[PDB]
Amino acid sequence: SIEKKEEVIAHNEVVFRSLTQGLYVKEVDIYSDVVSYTKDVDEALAMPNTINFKNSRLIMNLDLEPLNKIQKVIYETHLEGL
Amino acid sequence: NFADLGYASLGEEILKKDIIDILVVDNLTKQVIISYHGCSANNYNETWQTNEIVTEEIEFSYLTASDKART
Amino acid sequence: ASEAKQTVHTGNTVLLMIKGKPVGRAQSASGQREYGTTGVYEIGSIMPQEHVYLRYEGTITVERLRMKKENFADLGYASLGEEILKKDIIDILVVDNLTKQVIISYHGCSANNYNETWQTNEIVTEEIEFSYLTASDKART
Amino acid sequence: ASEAKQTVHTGNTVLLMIKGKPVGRAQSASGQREYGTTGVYEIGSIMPQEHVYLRYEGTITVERLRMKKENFADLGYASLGEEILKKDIIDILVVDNLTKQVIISYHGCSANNYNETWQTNEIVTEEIEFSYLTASDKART
Amino acid sequence: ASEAKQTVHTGNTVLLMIKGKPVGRAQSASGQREYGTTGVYEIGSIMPQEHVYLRYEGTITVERLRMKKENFADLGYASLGEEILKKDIIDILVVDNLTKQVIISYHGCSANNYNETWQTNEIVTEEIEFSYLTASDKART
Amino acid sequence: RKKRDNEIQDFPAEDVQVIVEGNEARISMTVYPIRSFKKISVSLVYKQQ
Amino acid sequence: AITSVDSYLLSEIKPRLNTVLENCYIIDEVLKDFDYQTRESFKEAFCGKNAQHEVTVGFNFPKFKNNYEAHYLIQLGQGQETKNSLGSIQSSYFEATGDTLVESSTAIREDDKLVFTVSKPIGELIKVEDIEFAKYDNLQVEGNKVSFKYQTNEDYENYNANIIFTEKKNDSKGLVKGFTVEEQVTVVGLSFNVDVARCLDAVLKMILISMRDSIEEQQTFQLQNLSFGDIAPIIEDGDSMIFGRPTIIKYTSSLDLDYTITQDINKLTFKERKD
Amino acid sequence: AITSVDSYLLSEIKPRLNTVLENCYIIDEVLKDFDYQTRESFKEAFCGKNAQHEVTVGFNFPKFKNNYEAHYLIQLGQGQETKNSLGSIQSSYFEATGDTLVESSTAIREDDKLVFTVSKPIGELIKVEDIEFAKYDNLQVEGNKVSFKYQTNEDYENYNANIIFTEKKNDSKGLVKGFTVEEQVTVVGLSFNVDVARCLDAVLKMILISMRDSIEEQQTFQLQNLSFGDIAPIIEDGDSMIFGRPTIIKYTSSLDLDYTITQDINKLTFKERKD
Repeated sequence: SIEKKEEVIAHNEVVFRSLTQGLYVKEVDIYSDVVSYTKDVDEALAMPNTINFKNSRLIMNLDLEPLNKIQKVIYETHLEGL
Repeated sequence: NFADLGYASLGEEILKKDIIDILVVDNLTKQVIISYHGCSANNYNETWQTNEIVTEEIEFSYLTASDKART
Repeated sequence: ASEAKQTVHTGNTVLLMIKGKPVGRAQSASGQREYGTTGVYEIGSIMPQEHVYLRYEGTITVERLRMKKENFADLGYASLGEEILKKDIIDILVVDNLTKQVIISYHGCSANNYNETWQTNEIVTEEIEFSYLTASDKART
Repeated sequence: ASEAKQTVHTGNTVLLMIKGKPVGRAQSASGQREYGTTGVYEIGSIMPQEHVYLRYEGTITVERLRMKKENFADLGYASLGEEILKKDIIDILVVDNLTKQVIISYHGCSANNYNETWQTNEIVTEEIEFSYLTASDKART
Repeated sequence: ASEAKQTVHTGNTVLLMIKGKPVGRAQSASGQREYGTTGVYEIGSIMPQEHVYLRYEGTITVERLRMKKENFADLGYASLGEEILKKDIIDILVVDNLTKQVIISYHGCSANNYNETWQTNEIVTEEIEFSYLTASDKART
Repeated sequence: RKKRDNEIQDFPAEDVQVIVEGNEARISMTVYPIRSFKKISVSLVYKQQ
Repeated sequence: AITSVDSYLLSEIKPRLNTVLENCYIIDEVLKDFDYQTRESFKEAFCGKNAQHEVTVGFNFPKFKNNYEAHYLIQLGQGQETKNSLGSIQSSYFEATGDTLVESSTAIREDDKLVFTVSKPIGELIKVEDIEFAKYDNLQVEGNKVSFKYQTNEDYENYNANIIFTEKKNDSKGLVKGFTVEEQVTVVGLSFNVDVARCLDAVLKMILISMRDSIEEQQTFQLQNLSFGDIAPIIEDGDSMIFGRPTIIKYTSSLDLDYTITQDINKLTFKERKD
Repeated sequence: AITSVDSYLLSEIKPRLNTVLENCYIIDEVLKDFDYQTRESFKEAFCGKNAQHEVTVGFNFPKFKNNYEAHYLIQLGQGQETKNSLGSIQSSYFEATGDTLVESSTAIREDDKLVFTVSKPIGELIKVEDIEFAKYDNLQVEGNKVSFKYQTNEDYENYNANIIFTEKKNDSKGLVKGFTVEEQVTVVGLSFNVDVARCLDAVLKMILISMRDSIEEQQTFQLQNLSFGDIAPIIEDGDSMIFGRPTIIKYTSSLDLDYTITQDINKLTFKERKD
């Protein structure tokens, strides 16, 4: 069974994915337009998913699917009877 | 202070101040070394300064000075 | 392992910052403060009855290696003549390398003397001594 | 074997304590006292007929390595500006590590000057010098 | 590789020049400046309300090995007697070996004292200390 | 500095708040307004001697 | 907390070294000074996720064979005592505290507060990244979470932050006894090709610099002093020599112990003399 | 930017040494002190473009044979750390900058300006030879070219100049972390004839002096300290001995790394307390 458990959210961020290729954004230009793409989900360019950031600049490009990303890390212990 | 304690005065209240007697005393045994009788004030001086301690000075004129009760 | 309860500051955990700019190749700095304590002695006592604070004097020194760029003269922080009269006050901050939290800040710093040494066998060094209005250790945790 | 009749104090048998708190990573401390002795010279003698005590001045210095926490500024014992005026007196105690008995205590300590050194190749150090009203060696066995 | 963003000055990247002539076998030079800062203390404050500049004093020293020719006495820059009264001011320039750009120049230099040492086991050395009107770091890039 | 110039009479030092978020920072602080002198009430008593 | 410097070197080196060799851009910056031939040959061999050859690291006198093509070798070296303290005292603590940690967390929406949760009890907080909590925020700690009030902070329900905190174990207050130790440790790269050794040493110097920013280094292992020996043939009895440039690393650290106090005074009674 | 001193020595020595031996006038100045017999015999052998014999240079422990008639041998030597800085910080830069270059260019006639073109982006300018651009000239940089206005400079449409400039890579501002290293390197000449060795050593001393004016030396490798050993038989197990006078070169340089900053503040909002 479970003796002790806790869930903590390490990160909440927004990630950018191309609609045509499906490759995620790796690097961008001076005005955050893409210069490189990568298949990696996690290495993809990401930014905090907070309202203030949105007002501080999704905005820039059209071949753009702004996706939200969340990370869950869970600490748990078990006592497995015999 | 002298102004607070009434031993000295600033305004016209001086005319209501009587004579004062001063004693200089041996600290060990409270024996008397010299006494001034009938002290009355002549001059009163005061100073204030940026970083010094406030200094209060006063001048007394007396009628007589006696050194007795030592023996 | 790293128990923070016993840690101390060293040259590798400190930054010297002016106007946000980290001064480069800075070697040492010393700070002095004088409260000018003086005692009060009565007639009937050799012992000082009490002590009192009278005057606050404080200076800070900085030693640096003259970089070819961004030296104290080029930065405009120091001065070499009548240009000094147009130089306003500055604040010199000592900030933690790890957290970027502040350790101590000097407010209203003003320059006192300027020293530079040209030597043949060693790297060029310059020293500045400032006089400040007040010190502060606020903005902590 | 350990014959107490010849033992001496060292850095490993002493503690420096303030308000019950043992100050950490303290390095050295020095104490000075001046009785201001002066002689009395008559006309018919080059020799001093007698000496007399006139004035008691005493200071104590403390050297410390600035811990990231509980430094003299953070503890409130020292001060960096007008905050000093609200700092009351303190008593600095030197107490035996073995027995926790007192060796010497300074009463009515007040701060005189404050020094701190930031250096690149060495651990940070700070020095404080206090002026005290009286010293005491009471509370012995 | 050579990243200029971190370079510093040393004895091998500096030249000491007078009237266009590079002084030979020059060993060291030190520069001092004093703005004479003083604080203003009100009655109702131990703290200095502000600092003000009052007086500009500056000196520069030069150490040299006495060449058999073109020593400071032979060059006419120094003096040994009443000949000094006919010596006009000079400008001492510290110029970069690489670019020949100027690093700092002293204007209206005047001689203060003259020292020479004759020794048995070491090369002869002489030292001069000048007092200058103003310093300048103009003519940069 | 303002207090040293008498522009402000008093303020709380510990009340300041600072938050940073990417390219933006939020600053919050409080300062006590100056108070002027408005009302005076007086009464007199006449007596003999 | 006796510090095993040798273990710390291995713990830091193994992950960081793999990351550095993983990408090519960083290596170019590291090897900017070296000539084209040596730079690319090393890159062709070890650099990149697709590198067939790999570097290894281990301690001295192993009973097996090491990859003498390229290997990092460590040996403990000398140690010395440099500075003491009165009563050997270092610090006093009201709480039994372990290591200092850095953790990332996202704010959670409670009623009166926004709270971050951490993997372990908070004990002593040190910093939350770029937040200066005012008194009206009423920052406080509770168990494994830290809380600050909600009002005039309502835009931050999704705030993503890093937290620096300490591991709490017990409420048993105690003192610290110990002193400072000046320790030296030796590190050397090995190869049968001198060019590889020089590149290998230069890579090492960079990660030593990066270690200056580490939490453990900043808090526990301070005052680096590096010293390099001359390139020498480590071995001559073989088909070809082994060449390596030894390096010496110096550290300053504390050998500390925890002394617990049970004499907690709670009561205080005043009685006057009978006379 | 870890500095490989050994590579720098080879890069500087190989071209400059060939140039010195190419002409005879410079050699006479170098060998002014030596006697006639040794001076001319060396000149007959190596000096001149038509020299049949030639000098070589290489590193230690090579698997091939070197020209033991005359050869320069280098070995890395010791290294030490001498001076640090607070936070190990050296400098701060707003632009990612590479090496510092010297290039020659001729002015070009534009409409409003005269411009010089350079092989790479200019980044930071340091100096154009013997020009003190006034404010009315309005000196400015653009890409790989530097421009100054035309008026009251019209005689200089054909101006031929040298330019000192830096290689720009990125706009990513960052800090420098590092320290100073005091390094020693060994150099020795080899021959089976002692007279050749003495001449060879003296030639070396001159080019070391000339290296004091080099861009790399002035900017990166400073504070020369030279030390010469006694002439010794390097080898005795052969038909004849090998004689060589070792020399030791000391340098001061920085082991630097680039740390990039992304926390650029652009917005700044003030909100008053609700109370």
